[PDB]
Parts: sequence; C-alpha cells; structure tokens
Amino acid sequence: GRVIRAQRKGAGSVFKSHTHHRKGPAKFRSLDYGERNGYLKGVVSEIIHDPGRGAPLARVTFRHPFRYKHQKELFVAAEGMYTGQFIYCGKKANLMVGNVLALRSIPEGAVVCNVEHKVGDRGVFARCSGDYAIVISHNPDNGTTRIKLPSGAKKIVPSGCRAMIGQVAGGGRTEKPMLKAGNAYHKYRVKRNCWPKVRGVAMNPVEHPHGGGNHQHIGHASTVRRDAPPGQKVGLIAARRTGRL
RNA sequence: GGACCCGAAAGAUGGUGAACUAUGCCUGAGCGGGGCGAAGCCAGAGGAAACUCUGGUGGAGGCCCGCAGCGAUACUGACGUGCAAAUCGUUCGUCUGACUUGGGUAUAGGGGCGAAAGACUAAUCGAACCGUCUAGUAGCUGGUUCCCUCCGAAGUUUCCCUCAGGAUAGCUGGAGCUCGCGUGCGAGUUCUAUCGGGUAAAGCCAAUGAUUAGAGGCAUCGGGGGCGCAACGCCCUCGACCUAUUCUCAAACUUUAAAUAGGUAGGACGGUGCGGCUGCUUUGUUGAGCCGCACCACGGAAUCAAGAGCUCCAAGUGGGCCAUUUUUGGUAAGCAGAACUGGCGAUGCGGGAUGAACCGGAAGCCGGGUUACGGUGCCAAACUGCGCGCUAACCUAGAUCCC
RNA sequence: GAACCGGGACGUGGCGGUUGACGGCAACGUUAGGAAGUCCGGAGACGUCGGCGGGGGCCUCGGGAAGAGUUAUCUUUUCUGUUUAACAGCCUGCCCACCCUGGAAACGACUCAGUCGGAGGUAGGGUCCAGCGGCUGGAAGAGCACCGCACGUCGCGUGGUGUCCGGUGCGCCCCCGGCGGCCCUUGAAAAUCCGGAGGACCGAGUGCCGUCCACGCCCGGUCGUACUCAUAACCGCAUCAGGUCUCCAAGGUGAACAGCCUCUGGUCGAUGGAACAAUGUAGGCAAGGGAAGUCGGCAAAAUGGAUCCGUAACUUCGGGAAAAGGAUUGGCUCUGAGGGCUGG
RNA sequence: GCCAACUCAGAACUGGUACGGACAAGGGGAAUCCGACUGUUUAAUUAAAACAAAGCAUUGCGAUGGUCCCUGCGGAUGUUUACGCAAUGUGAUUUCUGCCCAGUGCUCUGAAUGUCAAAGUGAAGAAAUUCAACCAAGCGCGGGUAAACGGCGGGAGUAACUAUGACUCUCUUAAGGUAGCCAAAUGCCUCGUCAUCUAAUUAGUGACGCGCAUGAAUGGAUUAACGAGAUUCCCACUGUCCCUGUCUACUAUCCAGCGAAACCACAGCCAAGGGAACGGGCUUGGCAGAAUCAGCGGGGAAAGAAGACCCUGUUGAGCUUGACUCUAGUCCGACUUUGUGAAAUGACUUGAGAGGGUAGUAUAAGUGGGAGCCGGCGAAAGUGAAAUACCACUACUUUUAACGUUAUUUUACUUAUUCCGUGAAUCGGAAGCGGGGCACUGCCCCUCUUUUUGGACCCAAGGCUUGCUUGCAGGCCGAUCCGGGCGGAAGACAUUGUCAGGUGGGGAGUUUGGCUGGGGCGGCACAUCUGUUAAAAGAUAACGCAGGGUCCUAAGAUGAGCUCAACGAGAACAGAAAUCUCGUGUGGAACAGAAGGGUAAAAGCUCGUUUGAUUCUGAUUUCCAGUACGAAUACGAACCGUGAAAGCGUGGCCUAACGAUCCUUUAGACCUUCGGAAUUCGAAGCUAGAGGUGUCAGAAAAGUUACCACAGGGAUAACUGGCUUGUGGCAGCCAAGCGUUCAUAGCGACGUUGCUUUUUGAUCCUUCGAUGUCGGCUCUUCCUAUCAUUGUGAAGCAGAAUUCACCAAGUGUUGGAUUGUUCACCCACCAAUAGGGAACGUGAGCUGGGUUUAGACCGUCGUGAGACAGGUUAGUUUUACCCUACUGAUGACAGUGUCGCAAUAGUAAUUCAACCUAGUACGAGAGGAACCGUUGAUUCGCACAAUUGGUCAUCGCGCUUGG
Ligand SMILES: [K+]
Ligand SMILES: [K+]
Ligand SMILES: [K+]
Ligand SMILES: [K+]
Ligand SMILES: [K+]
Ligand SMILES: [K+]
Ligand SMILES: [K+]
Ligand SMILES: [K+]
Ligand SMILES: [K+]
Ligand SMILES: [K+]
Ligand SMILES: [K+]
Ligand SMILES: [K+]
Ligand SMILES: [K+]
Ligand SMILES: [K+]
Ligand SMILES: [K+]
Ligand SMILES: [K+]
Ligand SMILES: [K+]
Ligand SMILES: [K+]
Ligand SMILES: [K+]
Ligand SMILES: [K+]
Ligand SMILES: [K+]
Ligand SMILES: [K+]
Ligand SMILES: [K+]
Ligand SMILES: [K+]
Ligand SMILES: [K+]
Ligand SMILES: [K+]
Ligand SMILES: [K+]
Ligand SMILES: [K+]
Ligand SMILES: [K+]
Ligand SMILES: [K+]
Ligand SMILES: [K+]
Ligand SMILES: [K+]
Ligand SMILES: [K+]
Ligand SMILES: [K+]
Ligand SMILES: [K+]
Ligand SMILES: [K+]
Ligand SMILES: [K+]
Ligand SMILES: [K+]
Ligand SMILES: [K+]
Ligand SMILES: [K+]
Ligand SMILES: [K+]
Ligand SMILES: [K+]
Ligand SMILES: [K+]
Ligand SMILES: [K+]
Ligand SMILES: [K+]
Ligand SMILES: [K+]
Ligand SMILES: [K+]
Ligand SMILES: [K+]
Ligand SMILES: [K+]
Ligand SMILES: [K+]
Ligand SMILES: [K+]
Ligand SMILES: [Mg+2]
Ligand SMILES: [Mg+2]
Ligand SMILES: [Mg+2]
Ligand SMILES: [Mg+2]
Ligand SMILES: [Mg+2]
Ligand SMILES: [Mg+2]
Ligand SMILES: [Mg+2]
Ligand SMILES: [Mg+2]
Ligand SMILES: [Mg+2]
Ligand SMILES: [Mg+2]
Ligand SMILES: [Mg+2]
Ligand SMILES: [Mg+2]
Ligand SMILES: [Mg+2]
Ligand SMILES: [Mg+2]
Ligand SMILES: [Mg+2]
Ligand SMILES: [Mg+2]
Ligand SMILES: [Mg+2]
Ligand SMILES: [Mg+2]
Ligand SMILES: [Mg+2]
Ligand SMILES: [Mg+2]
Ligand SMILES: [Mg+2]
Ligand SMILES: [Mg+2]
Ligand SMILES: [Mg+2]
Ligand SMILES: [Mg+2]
Ligand SMILES: [Mg+2]
Ligand SMILES: [Mg+2]
Ligand SMILES: [Mg+2]
Repeated sequence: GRVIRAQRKGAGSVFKSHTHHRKGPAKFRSLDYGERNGYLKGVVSEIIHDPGRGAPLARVTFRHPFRYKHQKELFVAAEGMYTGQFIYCGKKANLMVGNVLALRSIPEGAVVCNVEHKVGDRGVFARCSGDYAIVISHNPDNGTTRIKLPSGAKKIVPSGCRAMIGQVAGGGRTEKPMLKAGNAYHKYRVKRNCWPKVRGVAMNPVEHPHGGGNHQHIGHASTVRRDAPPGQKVGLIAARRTGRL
C-alpha cells in the first residue's frame, strides 16, 4: 500500500544527479561552415578529471571563425591525446586520433568515439571510458553510414554526422575490484543517491511485491510484463529468458 | 428525524507541520598518546652463476590498544507517585573514516523518507497533527429524578443470515359496551349412557425375532466304531430331521391388555299432527332440506355459579430455574434434555441452627383467643411430666424428610 | 594620541615630449613616466593524511637589579614582575622559483624520506618571493614595579629609581614553507581587484598637452551593540543530576588535553541538628575448600605498565601474536656511549 | 678553548624481597554454530545469526528509447550514452552450482481464423431494427526460457547363503535428490545408536543415516582473520556457595522548619456451617480491655487498566490473492488532426476455357426428349444404384480485362504536425579565378585559399570615382550574380481529442452464513419422511437411537381372467438348483425406493381398450399465527377413458420426493392502453405455466493478522475452588489355585464391595470495567495410606537377614552430574534417603531458564499475506506510608517502692558409631547377634569470647607512591 523505491525515483528531490563539481557538458563544436567545408584547428590546453565520469575531458581552444575572440570547447578525451596537441575538426581534417571528422570522410573499419546521431547534435554515441564505435559501410545513394555501437548493435546514421577518431581514454577502469563498500560509497557519492541497495525480499509487503513471508523468497515469478503498471513492474522486466547462458 | 441521556474501533472533506527524527544537496567546524610495520630507498654477506640472505631507512591500512567525540553490551544494578514521561552508577562498542557535528536548503500524509526495525515523519505512526461532516451508527454496557391506591405477567408458538435482536400468537392493563339477579347460552369437578386407545402388566406352552436342556421315533441321500472284499448287508455313538416337552427374553415384537388421562350427550335452538315450496332426489308429492298453522312441553342428573358475552388500544415478556412422580444420553455430576402438576423468579412470615425451591402457610394497622409445621435439660417460650423395653460405644456411642 | 579606507574637487611642486622616463647582459630595479572601442591572463580559488623546516605566543634554565616569603637550623636560596600596538621608512632575504659564466663518468650533488643534472649538475656570482624577522619613528611622555613628600574632611596631588644580559628544546597553541602518500572520491561560484595584447586619437616653444608622483583641502548614511549562554537568564509544564554549536588552555608525575596533586580564576550553592537499631543503597575484607551455588561463573576476583628471553596448531602467507610460557623493576654512589660554536 | 640535552647500557653499595609501592592498566587455553571482514538497525524491553557490503549472476534499454513522476502542461535519470542508466537475486576468498519447460509466469521475424468490440460494408423491412460477411490487439495452438516462481515420487523383475540391486521394463506429473551435508539454528519417534569427555552428562564433541520434513546463487560444502553474537570443556581466580561475620558513607531512625500522592460502599481478630459451590458482616462456637512506636510482607480473592488471551456483534483496520464489483496506467481499432499523387496484390461482378468414380475405360459427375440425332453415337451390353449420340444449366478445383465494389501493401510531395542545432553567420542555382584531358577554340572533369612548432590574427590597405579643392566627406571594386526556405530529420505517419476491446491487487470499495456440551476441525440434528424414545387422545427435547432432491406412456386409468412364497409326492438327460403333473398353501410372495401400515375371484401376475397425469375456479385437512408454500381430501361445473352395467378414474395403494417479490420467456382473446386523431410495426397490460433461490418464508461474496482496534460477554474456553470418580491411586470379601505336603506363613485366578481427590477426564456454578499465568530458591505449618527411629504380635522366624501385621505423625528424611524442567535417570553418603496438603502453599518474597507480544534463522505447509500441540537466538517483573495479622517497643492495670505468688499460653531435644559383651548365644559348616557398662559423634537448640580464626577509618604504630 506504499509507493515503492523505484516509483519514488521519478519524482526526484533526493535522486537527482549530483553535478555541483562537474565541468559542464562535453560536446563537439556547433556545426558551422568551416567544419562543413574545410577544417578548423584547435589546441588542447588541458586534460581534466570530470567527477562522476570515468573518461577524462580535454579543454580545446579554437580561433573563432568570424569574431575576434577565443572559442573554448570541452571534448571527451580520446586515448593518446596530450596538452599542446593540435586538433583538426572538419570534413577535410586528416584521419588522425583526436581529429573530429564527418563520417563520410572516415574509411570503413575506423575506430571512432562520440558519434553524432543527428547531424549537428555534437555527439551522443560511444562516450564512456574505453568505448568506441566502428564504421562498417557507407551508402552513397541515401547518404547514410552504418556503425557498430559498443553494445554490438548496428545503427544507420546520416553520413554528415561527426565523430572523433580513436577510442575514449580511461579504458579498463571496471576491471579493478573495489574490495570494500567505502569505494562504492565514494564512487556513487558524486553520481546520485542509488547506493546501497536493499533487496526487495528484505522489505515488508507494504513497500514491495517481494516483501513479506516467514521465509525470504519472492513467492512468484520474478519476470514481469512489459505493460505491468508502475509499482508492480519489479524484478526481471520483460525477460526473454533467464539463468545462465 | 440528534429522538430518553452519555459512549466506539472507523469513514469523508479541507488545511498545518522535516525547531525531533529519516534521506539527498550547499557551506563551515572537530577527532590525545601508543602498537603492528606494506610499497619505495641505502648498505653489507653467501654463491661458479642463477639468485638468496642480513641490517637499516620509510610510514601504507574502511589495521590494533586507547583519550575527546559518537554510541549503548551487562548488572536483567539504582530509580521505578524518579533528578528524569528513558535519567543515574559501574561496565561496555568504535574512534582518519561507509567518521562526528552546526547552519542553510529540498522531499509532506496512502504522501515523504528508510544500509529495511513497519523504522522515522515535533513524547503522536501497520497511515501524523488541526478544524469540519458530527449530537456519525451501535441488536451492546451504564444511568433514567415525588407519594399512596387498584390490577398485574413472561422466559412459551411460528417466521426471520434468525441464536445477546425483531416481528408474530399467548400471558397483562386501560377503556368500555351488550345484557342478567338465580328462571343462569357458564364450569381445569363428579354422576349416568355411550365411543377411541396399545403404555404399565402379561405372552412365547400364539405370528416375527432371540435362546437352554434333555425325552421318544425316522432316512437307497451326514461324520464314526464293530461284524464285512462290496452289498439299496447288520448292531451301536454323535449329528442333523419329526413329535410332545423345557430354562430364559424384546424401545424400534405381539394374541390378550389395565390404572390414569381423551372425545360425545343428558330439552325451551324440544316433541307431535296437518298444510305448503323446490330448478335437488325417486318408478312413485318416493325422499331431502326449508317454511306456516295447531297442541303439549314443572325447566328434565349432582354441585357450584364474588354473573355471562362482545369489542378497541396498548405495555412488558420471548436467557429461566427447582421439586414428587413418568423419563432419554451419560460411570456419574449441584451434568445435559423432555411429560403433568406445583413452586422460586415477582414473596414476606413460623419451622428445618444456618440456606430461592423442603414442611407449614401466603400478608392492610391493632387487642384477645386458638392452632399449622416444629418443639417443651440450658442456650430458648413450653415437663429434667406419666409409662414400657433396647443400647454401654477402652473408634469422637447416638441423636429426626430434602441434608 | 597616533593611523588607515572609499569618494569629490581643485592648488603648489615634481615628472615626460626623441609626443609618451631611466638603469641592468639577465632574472629584474626605480616614488612618476600616453591613450579609446576590442581582446587575453592571473588573484579571489579551495580535499585529506604523514615527515621535515621557519616565524609569533606560551612553557623552561642562568645572571643583574627591585620588592616580598622562610630564617630553633640550612638556604648568594623560595615567590612576583622585569612591557612595547596599528601604522611609515630602511635592512634582511628562510624553503622554493628564476638569471649570468662554464661544460660534467673515476659520475657527481643531495633529503628524515625523497630527488636533480648536456632539456646544462657540481661550482662561482646574482634576481625575486614570505615573514607573526631586525633597527628606527610611533615611544616612554605610556604601562608596570619599587622608594619618598603632601591634603590628612572633597588637590583624579606632587617627585625620583628600573624596566637589563644570555641559554635551551622530537616541548605545547597558532600561522607559514616545501616534499611525499591516497582516490573507479580530484575535493564551489560570483562580486571585486591587478596585469597584459593592440594603438584609432592626441602638443607645444616659452608656453601647450599629459601625468597611477608628493604635499595641501572637504565628506563619509541606515540598523544591531546592556546581559545570560547555562547543575537557576535557551528547551524539557520548574531555579529539573537530562538536552543544546564553538574559541583560549599553566606546573608536577607520567607515553599522554589518561588518572592523581597544584598555580591564575572561581567556589564551599545543594534545608540544618542528634543518634549510629533492623531492612536497604554504594564501597571493602574474610580462616579451610574453590563453582559443590546458579538455567547459565550473573556479580566479584584474578591479569594488567615498561625492559629482556620465548612463543604452537592453523593460515587466504597478510596473520594468529600481547599466543602460550619465564625473568626484572626502589633508593644511593658512580662508569661508558651518543653533540654544537670558535681558532690554522 | 667555550657551551649544550636527555636518552641508552653497565658496576658497586643499601633497605623487614620493598620497588609499574597511589594512580594508571589484557585473564589465558582446546573446540562447536552463525555471519567473511570494517559498517548499519527496532529514539523508550530485542544490537543479533537481522540490514548493508565488496564479489557473483540475471533482466530492460541505441534517445521516435529503458525505468519513473505528473490532473494537465511538462519533468527525474540527464552537465547522462552500454567500462552507461534502470530493475532483481545471491552475499568475501576457495570449490562446486546436478536433473526437470509438464504447472504458474515471462517471452517469440511461428501456423492459423477456433473466438474476438466499436466504427465501416451488404441484404430485407414502411422504418425503428434484425440478419450476414469483413473483422485490431488479446485469448487459444506452437516454440524458447530454471543464477524465473518452483519440483526432484512410486511400482515389477533381476548376481550361485541370506540381503541389496550394477542391469532391464514401467506409472502419476516434466524429472525423480547428483556432488555434498546431518538427530545440524534443519529428526517426530528421541534423552535415536556407537566412541569420547564425568564418579555420575536429556549438555559438548566425533562417527552412522530410506533424512517425520537436508541439498546445490529459494545457493551446497569448507574457510584464515574478525565478533559487547549462541554453545561445551580445561587452567587461573575468587564470599556464587559450604556459612555467615565484620567495617566505611548515605538513608531509615529522633528533632526544628516544610510537606504531597495513590486509595477509600461501610469497615476491619478467628474456626466451621451454609451461601453465587473460598465471609470482615449471616448461623454456631472460640473470645474480647484506653491510647501509642519501629518494622513486616500472610490476608484485604489490595492498587495500578471498562482482559490485549478466548468467544460474540449481521463493529473495524494493516496486509495478501485463484474472492465480488471497479479503477489510474498501458496495448490495440475507428473517427479527428489530415492535405496533395502513382502502382501492385487478394476477393467480389460478369465474361471464355480445362479436369473427375465406392464396382466399370468413360463427365452414369445431376437433370428431359432420348428411337432417332451431327461416315460418327444410342439401336445390342461388360460393370451396373444410374447411360455415352446431339443442348445447356447445376455442384467442386482451376486462368484474366472492358465496367464496377472491396481489402492489404509499396511508393512520391511538403506546407499541417513531430523532433534536432544555433548568439537562427555563407543554404539552393549559376557564373567567374586557377589545375587537368581531348581536339581545335569550343567541350568536359575538378578546388575555394588555413596541417613540421603549446605564437599573433578584429575595428581595410589599395585602386576608380564625386562634393571642393578638402576639417574631410559621399559612392563602386576590394568582399561574383541570382533566389522574398535560419540549417536539417521524420512526415500526412506519428501526436492531440472522443468512443471501442484487451490487460490491469499498481490502486479503490466490499464480503468471506448458521447450529454447535467454548471456538476450530468433524457432522447437518438448516427443507424433509418412517419406526422408536413418547409416559394406550393430541403435542412433546438432545450433535438420542435405526434408516430414508429421484424413478415410471407405464410403474397412470379401467375391465376381464388367474393366484403368490414355500413345502410334500412324481416325470430321461436333470443333480441342492432348468421344465412339467397333482396336493397343501391367511399371504410366510409381490406391490420402484427407507420403514410402518394396507391388499387374495386384489391393491399382486397376464391380457384387451385407453390417456381422469384433462379444463374451471371455489371449500376443507395437515403445517399453523389457525399466514403462505408443499401434499392430500370431499363436492360443484365441463369434456373424456373403461366396463354389459353399477361403478371407478382430477397421476403413482397411503404416509416424503420440493420454491415468493422483481425480471425474462411461453400459451390464451376478432381482449385493454401508448393520453391531439387514425392505420400498421414495436412496447406496455390481464389470466395460466416455465427459467430459483438445498442457508430450501428465497443477499450477489476469498483469505490473513504474532503489527493490530472497538462494543460487550463469566449467556463462553484457557487456572484454583465446587459436584462426580469413568480413568489414576489405595483397601476389603469368597476361595480355584501357588507355596517340597498345606486354600489363607506369604499370595489370591474367576467374580464381587468399597475408599481417596497429590492423576487425567466429565461439566461450566463463581471470576473477562483482570484473583499475576511453569519451575526452582526461601519459610512455616498440617496429614498418614509409616521410609528410618521407640514398643510389640506372626512366619516356610536355628543365628544373621528378610517378610506380614499392630499401637505410633515425637524426631528425621541428605550432598551431586544431565535437563527450565514437574517427572526421569545415574553417582555418593546415610538410620532413612516414605508419600502428600496448605488457591496444583508461597512473583507489592526473589528469580525469569521455559511457556506466551513486537526482531530474526531453519524445516514442513500455503500462489500469497502468513501458519505450525516443530526446533532456534535476543527480548522493561510497577506501588505499601492504609486496615488487619505477625514480630518486637512505650503506656494502661486508682499513692510510691521492694520482694513475691500465679491462672493461662509456648516448649526440645534427636540419631549414630566404636570398645566390651564376643568370634559368645545359635548354627554340621558357612556365618553370626543382643542387654548392661564405657568412650565419642550427628542434627538441632540456648548462650559465651579464656584460646585460635575473621573484621579496621583504634585512621594505633611503621613503611611507601604522586603532589
Ligand atoms: K499508496
Ligand atoms: K543512500
Ligand atoms: K542488498
Ligand atoms: K515474499
Ligand atoms: K531467498
Ligand atoms: K422519539
Ligand atoms: K533543524
Ligand atoms: K556538513
Ligand atoms: K493518513
Ligand atoms: K443482538
Ligand atoms: K399376555
Ligand atoms: K416367540
Ligand atoms: K415480543
Ligand atoms: K570556499
Ligand atoms: K596532497
Ligand atoms: K591593521
Ligand atoms: K595598454
Ligand atoms: K557593546
Ligand atoms: K549567544
Ligand atoms: K557451576
Ligand atoms: K541445568
Ligand atoms: K572499525
Ligand atoms: K561489524
Ligand atoms: K552489537
Ligand atoms: K545481510
Ligand atoms: K527518457
Ligand atoms: K535468481
Ligand atoms: K516447467
Ligand atoms: K513453461
Ligand atoms: K513426470
Ligand atoms: K559459495
Ligand atoms: K557482536
Ligand atoms: K520535622
Ligand atoms: K471455636
Ligand atoms: K456490531
Ligand atoms: K492498522
Ligand atoms: K496520423
Ligand atoms: K483500460
Ligand atoms: K489490480
Ligand atoms: K390415481
Ligand atoms: K435462510
Ligand atoms: K480483511
Ligand atoms: K475411583
Ligand atoms: K470454569
Ligand atoms: K476473567
Ligand atoms: K533445584
Ligand atoms: K541482548
Ligand atoms: K503499699
Ligand atoms: K508447661
Ligand atoms: K575477647
Ligand atoms: K579480634
Ligand atoms: Mg535467503
Ligand atoms: Mg533539519
Ligand atoms: Mg577494543
Ligand atoms: Mg397419554
Ligand atoms: Mg407445603
Ligand atoms: Mg394475636
Ligand atoms: Mg593515514
Ligand atoms: Mg616546559
Ligand atoms: Mg616612566
Ligand atoms: Mg601599450
Ligand atoms: Mg512551551
Ligand atoms: Mg616526562
Ligand atoms: Mg501528460
Ligand atoms: Mg488477431
Ligand atoms: Mg544422496
Ligand atoms: Mg555449515
Ligand atoms: Mg464450602
Ligand atoms: Mg470489558
Ligand atoms: Mg478493552
Ligand atoms: Mg446474528
Ligand atoms: Mg380385477
Ligand atoms: Mg416458479
Ligand atoms: Mg499350611
Ligand atoms: Mg496409621
Ligand atoms: Mg512428621
Ligand atoms: Mg514453497
Ligand atoms: Mg501447656
């Protein structure tokens, strides 16, 4: 008869993201004439740590195309980039790690990261540490390109979408065991209030479908409907299968 | 309808709280002295080499002892109308981190928040607090205020999600009305004459069923012994079978069959003789009812009759209990359940020492007389009265229906 | 009394015109020493733990002088105080950082630990940075201590002497510097201030144009401000043994803001008196036995610091471990070892 | 030479061996269980094994998305992007994680139309409307999934002693418990069996295992280190105890001052009686003497609370689901937003064409004339149910366009709509400057200037041209022209709105009968019949006794004929039993069913004819209120059956076999009404049936609560007490037998009479505005049905020992292991280790181990919430100062004091050992007493401190730490 924890997540106010010390969103430059037709040079000024994010971020300074001022940007750092390196963004940029190129100019089999979904969205795919996308094939007829996402899914995107050559830096982070609850506490302290987690069978019936009973047990199949209403949809949602491979 | 008065656990609606506590966020603050000695580094020794070893340096850890801080294991100590609606004493866990803490800020009631105890959300939480709907509804508990006088019950029938309730009939009060005065439309009573019954008893030597024992006979058709190869050959034993007897039996057996109790009748609403009506009935004014006329009818058994009949409105009651006799279940019960009557309940009074039911007896306030049951050695009113026997208790002799 | 900040307006003097200073090889220095739209950097500005070093305050030892305490005996001894603010100038120059010469293996330099060097060490000479460092002005005229004269009811009167010279440190509080460890944790923003890139534009010859220089002048609103901050000034119905954030922090013992005693400061506030029955509450002891008591060793007792020797099974090799088990510990008189500065 | 600090290590000497001298400050060891560890938790009874945790595993999701909030609009995750976010399970490491997809879930690019709404389409009708086809999701079917919920049994045969079953086959229901582990925190029996630990062990450990009911991420097994966690043992230690004593402070105490509260019908001495079955009051007795002090915990069924256990109520509430009725969300279809075009594919139209046999070649598929049709067929017959010849139309399978309908797809446009980006900064077309090919002067193909470096980059130089002569100012190029789309993506799809179907414990509301020797479980005594209890009219109870929702066109109606069961005697197979003949035959047969009645030219059996099992309403009986329903009976008014007729027949031979209102549905009338008037549909009325309520005078209805609540109930359970005594316990009577013979020394079968209330039952009288619910500890008293001790009788009593019985309750009846234990069982001593009551004595006397709140784990059960006469661990014990009782203390008792008497009440002593008797009596031996006397001892009681021991704040003396 009580709202369950998963339901209470949506309202927020204690489950909102912790973003006080973050350095701002990481994204490409806004797509403009120079990047659409030629190339624009930038210089990496700093590689910084973004709290709550495994991948490091790189500060890049560009010369504004038509204003007398500096154009400052914050890119997701690709492995191998360094302070003082020159970064080239555009259709005519060379195929080197760190450069941002339109997918039409990236040959098949290349390794890219922070791939745009819509032309000009400034990067949504393959952004986490150690992740990358692979260019599969190009379709000149309809101006679309096929890529392989980190999850293994194959997606078709317009060939005008941009991507950064190389893989995201910071790879191999998750292979290290934490060994203790304190490390997880520190990890999630900067992400959101999602830890520790209480098992549903440890609760009373009033606050979870798994609650209750003189023994700890679910008492009914943990696989639930895709259309099950909130508060009832707990456990393995719309599972096509369960158990080991 | 507030509906005689007071009372629920709940439900609904609209608002108020995160000054406590829970969790997230922002910004500050706080945490002796010791123990163990991880990486990294310096030097030396052994060895053919590989490599091994030794002595130092250094100071890692959700590491250890432990102060402050934070918390609260045991005494199941103290206190337990306390210093205190959670405190006090000793003891105890942790103490550089998932650490402790101030202020700001966010989350508000079927909502929040929860390292999860249904925990916490201002001493309030398995749904807060405040006002209102609201005099919420209760077949349930408790109360329900002057006097005398008269009458005066019921715990039983049927129906009801009915079994602590209600309606219904019965029992009761009030109001009367119609008549009547012994010629009485009457009666919890007898008498006379007539009917029905299957209980008590009795019966099996009567049907059905149950059951003991012998006696006398019988078989080409029972089990055995003897005489026999067998024999529808012979002699006996036990069994069946038949006959006449015999012990003992029945709520769901019975020919017979009481006591008690049940029904009907004993005139004025009768009888007799004529005449009439009918569409009913008959072969038939043959019957069946009914209707007029005429005559007779001493009231047609006893006793009693503080009289008989009729109607309206309505209260309370619908838990009963006890006793002689009849009687079911049960070893039995101050158990449980039925029949008739009476009693207690609703009722005092004398007796049974004492007691709701036993015995007596029922009652306005008094004087006198006499009794009922029960008593007359004292307690304690009335004889140590007049008589006959029995008992002697070295077990507390024995001493009055229910008891 | 002596300073500082912000704002406003001018005057005098100074500074520049090679229109927009000079010096240094350099790091950079000097009180001044152009400039508008536009643009750029820095400060503000940041976690936690460990070692080391510097500064201020405190603690501590000795000598000089002033007063006081003890003095049956000893005590050149015991106690108290012996001070220097903001601000201005000059000097100095920690640990780093930076500059010039030069070119290094027989490698050297170097920290407690590290670390550094042909991307230029060691060495020699310099620049800069901190300071809660030094001297002077402030400022001895003040404050404090001591010794005197005077009114002796009301002179907040009047005068003198001193305030000096050294040591010491794993000492304590605060601040700072520079390294190192930790993170799947990397530990605010803005107001405001400073600096820089550029150079449109701008002036004269005995006066003009500028000037962040020195001195001089004027002004600076509104509200809070007593007191308690707790075993009686807040909450707990109270003058309630509860609860309520934080700053300062002496001596001795001792590892120690442990316990115990003491100095400054505070305080004897818990209604008082007599007696010392039982039963209680809190705190001890008890011959012999040693858990037989009890559901149960509940409670209590036993052990305990430091130094030396020694330490099993098992083990995830990290531990177990202070395993277990043994010895010592006072006082007094000595001995040995472990350092700094100066001088060829 | 001048200064400087406290650390370390040694050596003498020395004290009453004191010396971390106070303070400060681990007890240790050998194992089992759980949890890895650190961390967290029920503020105010549970700190734990519970929660969390790292590690392991599973599930969803690529933004037009997953999960979630929101009335709506819009939001959180998201300053995010799979090394991520979201939803679950297990719980370090090590090792392993077996079989099952049938069930419930979840899931799928699967077959298919079995079912499937609204809208839309077609037919008929005057229309309302009704019929058809088409028809989304979902459901059904199929497939997959167990680190999803969960499950892992039984049977038959089989090895050469037996036993088992390597092996083979089978059933439910998919499989049949694998690796492991165990009387476990999990095992009933159970205190299981063996070993070990002890003197003794329901405890601990190890081992065994058809294990009521162990078992593999509902995780199995182990595990170093850790733990205010549960357990066993050992050393040290002790006032826990034997067994108490003593000391210090504060109280209590007494005084001055000050000064409440709880509680209170009236009150307060007892024994018994009866009584509401436990009185302070009543009855009968015992008794009983002012006024006061300090304690005390027997009683006041003491106080504290309208019992929380249990039951009842037509009272809730938290939670669950396979309960009833709904609902947010979600999926799906239609219409709307919604505009502009082009093609395929499947049906529906018509229109031409091809094909076929259960036995035969064959359309003989179906139809008519065929005797005649256009050399060809019948005209003959082979199959034959039915003819080929010439005509079509009828059914089924099968191709394609002229017209038209319908449905599903593919695709085109952009301005509606939706989404993305930007400080809406170069978008579309063309042309110029440059580079390249060709061949010859044009065509074609390309580019917009920036890539060794951690620099800077803006506000135009220059040329041409005007005002007039420039303080300077105005134009073009530099900087191509033209496009009145900021740049893209999807796009009439999505989205919004309204209806329609599905899903929907996420959420709302509600329900979850009654009777009942408490309630539950069980049963139905709830409608209802027979016999009996039932007491000879009727009526009559119990969860008394023994039993009993249909069936029949005949098993109803009527007429006629006949007589049944059984037995006796006869007839081939044939007999106990087949069929047939005669005789007897009161029903001993049959009549649907339970039982009881009833019936013989019938009520039974056979046959003939039939539908009175018909129509109309009234009356009566049974039930009973003299209501209804059911059932039945007697007339009346009709139409019939049967019989010759009387007559009989209104269902079954009689006594049971069944059903209101509202609604629906059927039958009947030339019936009534639709209210402005007519006709026709439709609807509504009147009379009679049918669909049913079995809780049967008739709601529409699942659980759980140990998180719990309220109104009440002693109308009703869980103690004591009261009745009873079946059961338990303890006695007697008779005498068949036992006892070498002998019923009775000692016993007592078959029978039979009693007593007791320390057993357990039976009951429900008292107590539910509360009488504190096990056991132990302490303390007193009482009983005898006597264990020991004193005195006796008897014996199958030689002695010793033993047994039976009689007076007898004066005295005593113990220390320990296991268990919470009562109980039990062992060890040990002893004279003995008897049995019992006192509210199953005794919690304001203690304790709290167990039962019996809230936390948590296991097993079994349940889908679940949860349950559990199963196990386990942690879990607040309140108040006396009132009255009485009791213990002591003043006082009163007629001046004061001393010495005394004395009723009455209380009472106290107990048992054993040794020596001698005595190696005696007795006895064949073996063995083996006792009296007297002497000396000690046990338990208990009353005192006392010479000695020993204990006690210190003599604060008495000494020593000593820190200041
Ligand atoms: K809710
Ligand atoms: K959290
Ligand atoms: K968890
Ligand atoms: K559950
Ligand atoms: K589980
Ligand atoms: K009324
Ligand atoms: K607060
Ligand atoms: K904070
Ligand atoms: K609420
Ligand atoms: K009632
Ligand atoms: K008879
Ligand atoms: K008979
Ligand atoms: K009534
Ligand atoms: K800050
Ligand atoms: K650091
Ligand atoms: K200052
Ligand atoms: K400048
Ligand atoms: K002030
Ligand atoms: K204050
Ligand atoms: K013990
Ligand atoms: K025990
Ligand atoms: K810890
Ligand atoms: K822990
Ligand atoms: K704990
Ligand atoms: K856990
Ligand atoms: K989303
Ligand atoms: K799972
Ligand atoms: K399955
Ligand atoms: K399945
Ligand atoms: K199966
Ligand atoms: K495991
Ligand atoms: K613990
Ligand atoms: K007083
Ligand atoms: K008496
Ligand atoms: K009720
Ligand atoms: K509740
Ligand atoms: K649409
Ligand atoms: K729906
Ligand atoms: K639901
Ligand atoms: K009939
Ligand atoms: K009913
Ligand atoms: K319920
Ligand atoms: K008995
Ligand atoms: K009772
Ligand atoms: K009660
Ligand atoms: K005991
Ligand atoms: K505890
Ligand atoms: K005298
Ligand atoms: K005496
Ligand atoms: K003495
Ligand atoms: K003494
Ligand atoms: Mg579990
Ligand atoms: Mg707060
Ligand atoms: Mg500790
Ligand atoms: Mg009778
Ligand atoms: Mg009488
Ligand atoms: Mg009289
Ligand atoms: Mg550290
Ligand atoms: Mg010092
Ligand atoms: Mg002076
Ligand atoms: Mg400049
Ligand atoms: Mg207040
Ligand atoms: Mg020291
Ligand atoms: Mg919305
Ligand atoms: Mg479908
Ligand atoms: Mg097995
Ligand atoms: Mg285990
Ligand atoms: Mg009595
Ligand atoms: Mg009550
Ligand atoms: Mg109550
Ligand atoms: Mg009722
Ligand atoms: Mg006949
Ligand atoms: Mg009907
Ligand atoms: Mg004899
Ligand atoms: Mg006796
Ligand atoms: Mg006795
Ligand atoms: Mg289960
Ligand atoms: Mg006496």
